[PDB]
Formats: sequence, C-alpha cells, structure tokens
Amino acid sequence: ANSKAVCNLPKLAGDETCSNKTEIRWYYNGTACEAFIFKGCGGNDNNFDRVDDCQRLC
Repeated sequence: ANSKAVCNLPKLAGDETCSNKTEIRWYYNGTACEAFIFKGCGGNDNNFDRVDDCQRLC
C-alpha cells in the first residue's frame, strides 16, 4: 500500500442523493488542505475530518 499517495486522489464530494448527513471535510490539492462539503457517502481517501490530519499526511 501507500498512504501518501492518497494525497493526489481527485476531490470527490460524494452522492447528493444519499440519506447521510453532510459534513465539512478536508482534501489536499498540492499546495494546501482545502475544506469542502462531503455528502457523507462515497468519496475517496483524500478526505480528512480535521485539517491537522490532512497536514500530517500530505
């Protein structure tokens, strides 16, 4: 595996039609950890629930 590689996965906000609560998450864009509205389902690993977790990995 390779946990650092998750840092270049594309931002994926998830499926709007799910019944999950939406939530702030963070993703790495190559120069910064950027906040986005995660739809609470789907997505990929470039998805952090704290800016600190994004910064400590990417």
